[PDB]
Amino acid sequence: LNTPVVIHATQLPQHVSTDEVLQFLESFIDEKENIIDIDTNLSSSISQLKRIQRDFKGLPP
Amino acid sequence: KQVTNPIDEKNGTSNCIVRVPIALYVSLAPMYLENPLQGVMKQHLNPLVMKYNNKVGGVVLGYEGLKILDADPPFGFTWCHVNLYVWQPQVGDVLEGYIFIQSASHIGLLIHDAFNASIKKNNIPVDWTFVHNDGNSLGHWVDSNGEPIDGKLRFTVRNVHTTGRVVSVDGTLI
Repeated sequence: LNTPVVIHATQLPQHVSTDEVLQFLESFIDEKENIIDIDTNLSSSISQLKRIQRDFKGLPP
Repeated sequence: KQVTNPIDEKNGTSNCIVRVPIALYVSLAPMYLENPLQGVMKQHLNPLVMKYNNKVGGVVLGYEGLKILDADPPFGFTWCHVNLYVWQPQVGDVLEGYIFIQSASHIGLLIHDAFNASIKKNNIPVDWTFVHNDGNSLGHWVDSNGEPIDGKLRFTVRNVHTTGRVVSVDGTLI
């Protein structure tokens, strides 16, 4: 690769609720699974996240 | 490092997903000029999604709100801003996982059905018995009293193994 990218926190990390993660994934998968696509093994990563979203949709309250 | 994960509520589980805004200086490709947004995501996408990262010490579940606009009055580089969501389990955390592959000496779990969790024999109850079956192999670990291992297991993180491929959690049922 050779050119690293610099990352700066603009905010301190925030813990998100189980209901936020659940809405984030819906929106993130749907966006990234949308045509006008990019497979590049993201196809399998998404498959994984779908597995994660299901787990959460089952978590209590 | 640690924004400590709060163990809470009625689940006794320690929430590990954190939202993290970050601004980055990316090496845009020539191919993506006039459309850097789609470019930066080939710096973000597969690159990071579902793959552990050290600067934010956690799995990057996905990003939200990519704003390349971090530049606005040729051109190799560019500033952009995004919010990452990160699975950030840390030592000591109390997680929960489904039973994947069990075998005498080392039970295996899948947290949220997608992250590799395993507890060594050492860390197993010791009053838990491992019986072999119609496999020879259908071995399946039943506890003292005698119900075959539940399905979803409680356990405390003892170590998070970051290393090339899938991150792996090393837990203990103390």
